[PDB]
Amino acid sequence: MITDSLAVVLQRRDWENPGVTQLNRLAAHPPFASWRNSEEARTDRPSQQLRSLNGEWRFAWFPAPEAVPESWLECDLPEADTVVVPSNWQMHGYDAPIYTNVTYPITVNPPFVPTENPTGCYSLTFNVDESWLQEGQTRIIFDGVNSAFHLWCNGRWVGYGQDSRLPSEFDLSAFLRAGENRLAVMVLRWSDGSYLEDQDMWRMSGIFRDVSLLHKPTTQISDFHVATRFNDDFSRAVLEAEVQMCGELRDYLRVTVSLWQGETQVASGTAPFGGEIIDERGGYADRVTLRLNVENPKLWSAEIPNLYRAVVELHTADGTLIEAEACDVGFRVVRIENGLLLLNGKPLLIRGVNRHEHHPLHGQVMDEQTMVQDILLMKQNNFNAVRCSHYPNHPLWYTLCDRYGLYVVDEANIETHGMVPMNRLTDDPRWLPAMSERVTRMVQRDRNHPSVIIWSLGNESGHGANHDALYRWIKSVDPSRPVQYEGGGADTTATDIICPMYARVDEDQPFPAVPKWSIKKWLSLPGETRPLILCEYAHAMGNSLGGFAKYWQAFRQYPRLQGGFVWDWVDQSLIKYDENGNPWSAYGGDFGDTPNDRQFCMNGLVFADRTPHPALTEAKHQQQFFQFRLSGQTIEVTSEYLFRHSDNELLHWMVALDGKPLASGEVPLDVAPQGKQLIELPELPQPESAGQLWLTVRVVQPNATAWSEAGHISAWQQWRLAENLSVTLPAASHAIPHLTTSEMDFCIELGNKRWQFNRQSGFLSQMWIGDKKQLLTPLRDQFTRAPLDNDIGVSEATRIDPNAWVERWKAAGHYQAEAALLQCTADTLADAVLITTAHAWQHQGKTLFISRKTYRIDGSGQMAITVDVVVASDTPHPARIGLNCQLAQVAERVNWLGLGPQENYPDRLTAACFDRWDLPLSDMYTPYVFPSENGLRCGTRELNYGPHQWRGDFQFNISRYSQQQLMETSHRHLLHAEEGTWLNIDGFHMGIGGDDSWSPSVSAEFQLSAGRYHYQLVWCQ
Amino acid sequence: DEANIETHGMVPMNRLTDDPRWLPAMSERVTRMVQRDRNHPSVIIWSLGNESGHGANHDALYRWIKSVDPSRPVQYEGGGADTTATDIICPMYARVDEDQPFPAVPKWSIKKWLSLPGETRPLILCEYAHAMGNSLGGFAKYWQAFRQYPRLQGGFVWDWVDQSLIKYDENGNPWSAYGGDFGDTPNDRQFCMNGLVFADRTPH
Amino acid sequence: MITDSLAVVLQRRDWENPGVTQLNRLAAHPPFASWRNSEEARTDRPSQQLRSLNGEWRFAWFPAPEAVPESWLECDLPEADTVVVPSNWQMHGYDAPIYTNVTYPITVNPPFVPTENPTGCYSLTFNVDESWLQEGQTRIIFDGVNSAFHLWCNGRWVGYGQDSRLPSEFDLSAFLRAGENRLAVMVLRWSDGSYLEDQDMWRMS
Ligand SMILES: OC[C@H]1O[C@@H](SCCc2ccccc2)[C@H](O)[C@@H](O)[C@H]1O
Ligand SMILES: OC[C@H]1O[C@@H](SCCc2ccccc2)[C@H](O)[C@@H](O)[C@H]1O
Ligand SMILES: [Mg+2]
Ligand SMILES: [Mg+2]
Ligand SMILES: [Mg+2]
Ligand SMILES: [Mg+2]
Ligand code: NA
Ligand code: NA
Ligand code: NA
Ligand code: NA
Repeated sequence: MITDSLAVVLQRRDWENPGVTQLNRLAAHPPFASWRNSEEARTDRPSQQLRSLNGEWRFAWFPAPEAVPESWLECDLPEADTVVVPSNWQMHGYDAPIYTNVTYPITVNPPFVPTENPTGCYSLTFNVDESWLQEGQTRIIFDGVNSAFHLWCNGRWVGYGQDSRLPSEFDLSAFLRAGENRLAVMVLRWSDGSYLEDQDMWRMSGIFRDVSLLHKPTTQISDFHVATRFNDDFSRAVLEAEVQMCGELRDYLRVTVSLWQGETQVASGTAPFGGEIIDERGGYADRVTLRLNVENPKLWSAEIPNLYRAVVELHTADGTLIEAEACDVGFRVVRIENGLLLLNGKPLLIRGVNRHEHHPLHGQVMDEQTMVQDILLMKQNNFNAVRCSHYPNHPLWYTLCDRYGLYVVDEANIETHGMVPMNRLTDDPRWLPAMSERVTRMVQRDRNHPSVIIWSLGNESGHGANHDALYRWIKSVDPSRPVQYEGGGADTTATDIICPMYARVDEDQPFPAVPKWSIKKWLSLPGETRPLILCEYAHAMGNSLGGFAKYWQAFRQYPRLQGGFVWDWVDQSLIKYDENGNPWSAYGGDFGDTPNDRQFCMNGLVFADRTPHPALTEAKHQQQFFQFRLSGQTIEVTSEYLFRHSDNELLHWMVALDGKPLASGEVPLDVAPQGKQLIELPELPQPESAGQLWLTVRVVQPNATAWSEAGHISAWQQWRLAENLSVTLPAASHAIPHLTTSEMDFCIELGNKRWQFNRQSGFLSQMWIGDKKQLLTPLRDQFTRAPLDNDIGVSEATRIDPNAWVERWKAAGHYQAEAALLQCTADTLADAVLITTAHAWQHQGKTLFISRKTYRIDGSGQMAITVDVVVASDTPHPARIGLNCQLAQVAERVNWLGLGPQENYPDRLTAACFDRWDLPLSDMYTPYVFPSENGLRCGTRELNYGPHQWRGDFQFNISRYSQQQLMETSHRHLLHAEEGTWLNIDGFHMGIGGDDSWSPSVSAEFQLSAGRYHYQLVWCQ
Repeated sequence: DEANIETHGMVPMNRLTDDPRWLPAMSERVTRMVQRDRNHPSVIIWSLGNESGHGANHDALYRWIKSVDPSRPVQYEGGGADTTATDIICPMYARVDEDQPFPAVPKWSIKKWLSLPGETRPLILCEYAHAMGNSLGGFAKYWQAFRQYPRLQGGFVWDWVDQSLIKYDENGNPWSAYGGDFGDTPNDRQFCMNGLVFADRTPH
Repeated sequence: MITDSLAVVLQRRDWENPGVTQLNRLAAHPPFASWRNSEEARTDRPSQQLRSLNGEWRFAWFPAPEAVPESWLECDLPEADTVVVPSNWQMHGYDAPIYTNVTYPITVNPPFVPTENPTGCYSLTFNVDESWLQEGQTRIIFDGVNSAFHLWCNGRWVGYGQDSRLPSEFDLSAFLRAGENRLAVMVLRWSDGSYLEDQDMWRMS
């Protein structure tokens, strides 16, 4: 067999030819199991005709396709290892995974790939029983192979495939023999299809989804479509089922479509083959259309995922079953009328998130347990929609979104971000066959899923004529779903929905030829009528989602702003091992990949092991389905559910005075969809004790659901009630602190306590309790923070981005400005000691900051610090204005009265509640993989740590890591706990931003721009 | 200018053109025509082909042409001459006053067709007045209607020249042959000769 | 050259695969003449860089692609006649032209064509001056070939084409040698493209 050899098969070079995307590959279709029993098809029991080939395969790695020896087609190589399939081979140490965002990981010369094309040679030896070979068709299904592959069965060449994210099927019935069979798969890392697969993710390769064998009869169901059509009030539905057969037509062949609600049968129909006349030549003799009438169907939504079970039986006229197929059916209609995306007649508000298929140990191989873990965490955090970014997912994902209830945007595997210009391939008709396959085979696979409500043409591919053609193709074959597409400025003719990426709420971004308007402006542009759903917004890179409440204020206010998809769900960090076998989270660059985009792979709301970032609580609160308004004693509760009554909800309210509770109660919620309920509170307590009174309400789900435990909190809100200002005089103690002045220091002693102020630096250098020194570093002003990912942007040491906040802070010298003592005085009062200092921060003769402090140690041992800071108006605005010190104490728990429990920032504090919080010190540090400023708690009135107590109204963070160490360390596993405890206490702190992470995104009301700042602290014990 | 797509023989007529596995083959035939001929001023209308039913591949290729070349209308007859893949209602052999109510692809009369509810496009007959032999009776009825109605903008007579071939009998005398005269079987006999002129371009 | 042989090129059977409509064919474009003088381009005088290959070619008819001998790729067959190109071979008495309106002239089984697929083997021997080979690109333009064809230049496989009514262009600059060149074109009567070419006319090739 010369034509089966590697020298002949590889000479054509099908992976460098966009005109050849497949050879001998079967047609795309919904997932089949080929049940030969209709009751087994109804109850979804596993079919004996669908056989999984997952498990241990033989694997050999090669640097090029030409390096594979000819003997591999007949027998296993001696150097072949045994790997588990599905896997990526970069996760088993054969070459390195590459992380790159925009730049292609190969030389851009389409359609050519490098000759150094890493090649994975898979082989499997397996037995086929002889009953499969006597009759029928046996196909092999590769659910996903990255990137391209040739297939051999028993040394004979079967076919070729591309499009890594959709299933490739090949007929093997002329290739298999009885008994022992060998199956050789040669997987290439790069192909012509890699130019269409430039998604921002780790570039891996291999057989990364399931491999299976399917045995079908000779006359078989080749395709089936379900479509639901409704009347005006959704009380009568028509399930239109279109079944296609292949094989030889017989007049005794029948098709029965039965519809089941659990165990009871709702509708049924039967028909012989032969469609209606559609043109001059007749109709389809090999197709049927069955129309089933359903009276009062239970409608599918993400709130209530009502599913039916449709069973399609191919059988003869006397009644013997040939084949059964089945799919879950949800009755739902998605349409855009009058500029609004409607589901079942109601306007959606998309609480969405982008989700890559990522596992930190297995790369891009997804199992069911991680998918179920993601869906539960999404619904417990008030998400109702997922965008498949940016490729079709594993087929089980759509089934689980049908079952639990999530809207799905299904997206074609087309991204050519790296091209210059971005539409170089998508405006070329020579690439229209390759692009069409990626769209048409997605729609043919996934059109029956009720959770898929929107088709997407891909991501970031410019706007070419191939998008307009593929837009119109989908609208022809599937009118039941809108089509969206972002590229070319988000409002082209190839989209039903304006879908911008990272457009801001109020700020325009006038880029040439693709401007990102503000989303409020974008709706009102002349001639613009479509709804706006952000396909990516609120870039969650590290310590981010500042200003997330501004989006959700705008989403609720404007009807045609129907929400969006947060970028993104999970960090794409991988696991490496250092030297002791200790795992650590790796990002781009850590595998020797070059060039790479470093930490832009980690943008998740959860870590790669699915533990939450603190920004997930902010997303949960802003996306909550109950809105609250307080007016006196009355709470109105507005439901934002569209379809369900609040039948698993009770409102729990509490009133507390500076953290200690005074009154509480529980009210059951009975609120209609989009309705209101007035909750009259009782006569709330009116304590004459000083302090702010706080009302907190919570919506608790008493019963467990499919996706939540009992007692799940789904919504909350807090308000300030009446305040009593403290007019009580301090207790006049009779002791007096004693001031001692040397030429080195001022020394103030009172009882066992002692304070020392260095007269050359001007700072409080040491404090004593008895004979224990309390400080390791003096109490100094701090105007900087360890920069966030939003502060850094796309700036690195080679390419400075001069607009980024960290580059403006470095160029202004904020990180290296030195304090210069201007004056220092110490005075004894009638009841206190008064220390007054003044410092200037200068960089190259330019005074950046001036801080004037006042230390007042009274007879009670309290030290009242008042700080007045002047900031030069021409320097960039400082990241913080506050104090830091390194305490000598390492206590185990941190106690504070303020906003919490989780870390919060001035533009990310709406989810935090004011209460008395008590956490261990390890919970006060957020372990971001790229270390930065973290752990801040805002709105704090009291902080307790060890013997110390601080009072005022301040922001703090408290950790074992200095801001200097967090700035200079690239990974969190390289952080070492310092001696003692670093405390930062800020009067004022800049917002964190997070509209995007590559331009300055901190809005002007969260910048420290006032020029003069004042704050007060009381240090005591 | 008309793309080289006709699948008249298929049952049903859109069996290939509603199949996305044939969309790469159909797109090449359309996109390479437009890339060759878009600079000619005499080309005023693109045509997606002839007699291929109406599938989703026509709608995609319609929208492709409107994107790359907005300067020319696109017409397409298949699927009943008034589908979403045509800018112009272009029926084949629709009569002036008589309806032909075929199931799912009716040929209305051209006066009725313009006035159907929601219909706004112009009507240009892509084939009319079939000139097979001694024919073109009632040709004046079309041209009375073309001049009377503004949205009836004429049409294309089928067709210009007879497709007869030359054979030689026994003395070397040439004679005009039609379908069947070469041993071809099955064939459609004299339906190849529909011209207004003979094959040597002398007039009927 | 095993991969240039007829046993390897024809084993793929590109004419029964609607996913393969061309191999190594250049992009479509408006008609070019490549004038090296702008006044000659303005007055539409004939370009010396556009060379017609019309004229007398060698032709051999075969009932099937499998019946073509391997020696045809290197030298002319002894039974080869001399035909004028452009022509249809049914007008020269090699098989019959078929007239059919609606019914396909083959069995309707897409994308498969009959194994009795009449095959016309064209060949041309021609001289290229060395100035074309020193610099630049030399392409061959087939303005129309009914129905599908494989192309060889000097025994090396160049490419494949379908769509009988539009031009097929192939880069030959890595295939031509100085002096005498041979160009072998194997034209098939039926292909997968014939299912898209069911116009009411004489079916020729
Ligand atoms: O999937 C869409 C993507 O868009 C790009 S914008 C390009 C800005 C950029 C370029 C190069 C390196 C880093 C950022 C974002 O960086 C990604 O995080 C993701 O949102
Ligand atoms: O190019 C479009 C063609 O349409 C067909 S209709 C089909 C009627 C028919 C069928 C079979 C044999 C004869 C006539 C005409 O016969 C042709 O002359 C030409 O107008
Ligand atoms: Mg290819
Ligand atoms: Mg991208
Ligand atoms: Mg082909
Ligand atoms: Mg016809
Ligand atoms: Na809204
Ligand atoms: Na990213
Ligand atoms: Na008129
Ligand atoms: Na005719």
